Amino acid sequence: EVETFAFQAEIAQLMSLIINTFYSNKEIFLRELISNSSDALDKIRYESLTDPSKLDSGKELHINLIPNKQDRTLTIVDTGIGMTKADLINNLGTIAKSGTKAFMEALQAGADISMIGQFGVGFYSAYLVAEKVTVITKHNDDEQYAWESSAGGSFTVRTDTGEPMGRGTKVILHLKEDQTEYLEERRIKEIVKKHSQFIGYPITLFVEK
Ligand SMILES: Cc1noc(-c2ccccc2)c1CO
Repeated sequence: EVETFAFQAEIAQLMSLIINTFYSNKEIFLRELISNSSDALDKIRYESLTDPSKLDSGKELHINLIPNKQDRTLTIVDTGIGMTKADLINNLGTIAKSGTKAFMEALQAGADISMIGQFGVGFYSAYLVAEKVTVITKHNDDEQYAWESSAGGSFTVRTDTGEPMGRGTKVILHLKEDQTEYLEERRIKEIVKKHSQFIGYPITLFVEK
């Protein structure tokens, strides 16, 4: 059973701007998602300092980068706090609405897309390189859910029946046909070494066989 929701008008405009604006420095998407993963690991680690049982779903705190040339997907996995159903449908957008509005005003005030993280909506930079994004997420207080959007103004949410994650978030980028350089090992290493050198968790790049 799948539920289809419309994006809030502000987020829907930001997504259509990110897809249709010809911006060359597309590599910043990886920094934004790695930074989001780092935040999510901070929250579960902090919660566990007063409640060690919060880690029963998984003690490891890491970020995995998994390119797949055959599927043309780049997957960013983290074992962070994860996201609830309410997060995917309401709470993340409600927190963002002000940053999304402010980000559009800044884009006319001399700012470029690369400052998207300063407004808390960096996740949507995924659509610089991806035609479709799938998010698998698992929060200690909720079930495993699958979020998906190809932009176009709507997204879907469903209960995920696949491989249980335990805890964390998996972002699956279905890359555009002209953005396959981000499936290359030496390219990913360059972006990590240039944009995410100071992340307080291990970032493991999975090499394809
Ligand atoms: C802000 C914001 N608004 O929505 C999200 C989000 C992230 C993952 C899946 C679905 C929505 C964010 C995170 O930056």
